[PDB]
Amino acid sequence: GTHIDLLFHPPRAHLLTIKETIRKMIKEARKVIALVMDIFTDVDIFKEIVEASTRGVSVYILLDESNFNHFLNMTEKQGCSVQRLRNIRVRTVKGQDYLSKTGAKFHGKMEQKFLLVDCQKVMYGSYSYMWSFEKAHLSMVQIITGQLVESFDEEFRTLYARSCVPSSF
Amino acid sequence: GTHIDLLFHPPRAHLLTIKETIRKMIKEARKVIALVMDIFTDVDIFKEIVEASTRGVSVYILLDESNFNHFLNMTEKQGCSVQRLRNIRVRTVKGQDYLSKTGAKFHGKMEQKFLLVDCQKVMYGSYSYMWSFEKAHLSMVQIITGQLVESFDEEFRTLYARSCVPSSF
Ligand SMILES: CCOC(=O)c1cn[nH]c1
Ligand SMILES: CCOC(=O)c1cn[nH]c1
Repeated sequence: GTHIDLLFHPPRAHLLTIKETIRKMIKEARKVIALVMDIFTDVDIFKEIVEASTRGVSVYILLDESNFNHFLNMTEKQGCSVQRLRNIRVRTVKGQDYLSKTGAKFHGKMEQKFLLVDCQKVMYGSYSYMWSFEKAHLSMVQIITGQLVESFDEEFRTLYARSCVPSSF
Repeated sequence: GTHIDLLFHPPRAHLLTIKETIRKMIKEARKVIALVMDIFTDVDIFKEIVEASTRGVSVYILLDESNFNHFLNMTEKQGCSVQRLRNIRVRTVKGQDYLSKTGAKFHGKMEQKFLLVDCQKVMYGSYSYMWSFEKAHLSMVQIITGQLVESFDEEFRTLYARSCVPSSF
């Protein structure tokens, strides 16, 4: 009982771009937005998220730990101290711990990208929220409704349990 | 009429790893394997593909253009001249053309990855065929059967039309 549509960038036969469909999904949020993302520097999508939070929507954002400073650098340039917005919680996720042949311990990355709105609709795919995905790259997403959404909801809760408050904060 | 299962790396509550499930799909192929991948340096998955082609399976591989020589280097260090395997065709795909800040002409990346076998089963997700995805990163894939598979078959044809013979050849 799952329906899935595809969208591409650059766009193919469909009316809206991937970025226009992201904005739509955020503006249609009534209760909760859950986002997992590797790099987030797109100002227009950030402005939609902040506008949702001001109307009372709870916003939970999980960013790859190694790329977090790109997000922070964006929010400060826009004159926003994001840590002051009580309806938004931003936390970081690490990849696996591993040991290099020089013996230093490192961690890798969270390679996972999805937007989950009101525990009811998902956009999943290879599009990251940065300028290079508008101008440079080819990407694709699924728009998902029905039973599969429940599995994205479980996985979000599992990453949220693992996630940490960012060290800058 | 689409069925979907999720798998994770590191693994969760499923018996097989992502890499074991990829090997299974390739071993189960009877007629054709279609792969789109950004970076391909895993020697064990390469060996399964070559074995399939020796069985008479037709193999079509689409690789991101910028990363192609990492693939070719791996096949050469394995003692294989991949150019001579008639049942495999390897071609490259480029992202969009664009102008940088300084006015230089560059192209972006194909950010797409999926495995399509016998026009009937797809593995789609964030796992790339390289060492870092086994040891360092968190990733996820979907295993897809039913009507949505037709949409992946159409997109593979469209990307195969766009694709080029690699410049390195
Ligand atoms: C972190 C609190 O939020 C959740 O766990 C969530 C949000 N939507 N579905 C699950
Ligand atoms: C001739 C290139 O191969 C395809 O178009 C294909 C393979 N499986 N589905 C479509």
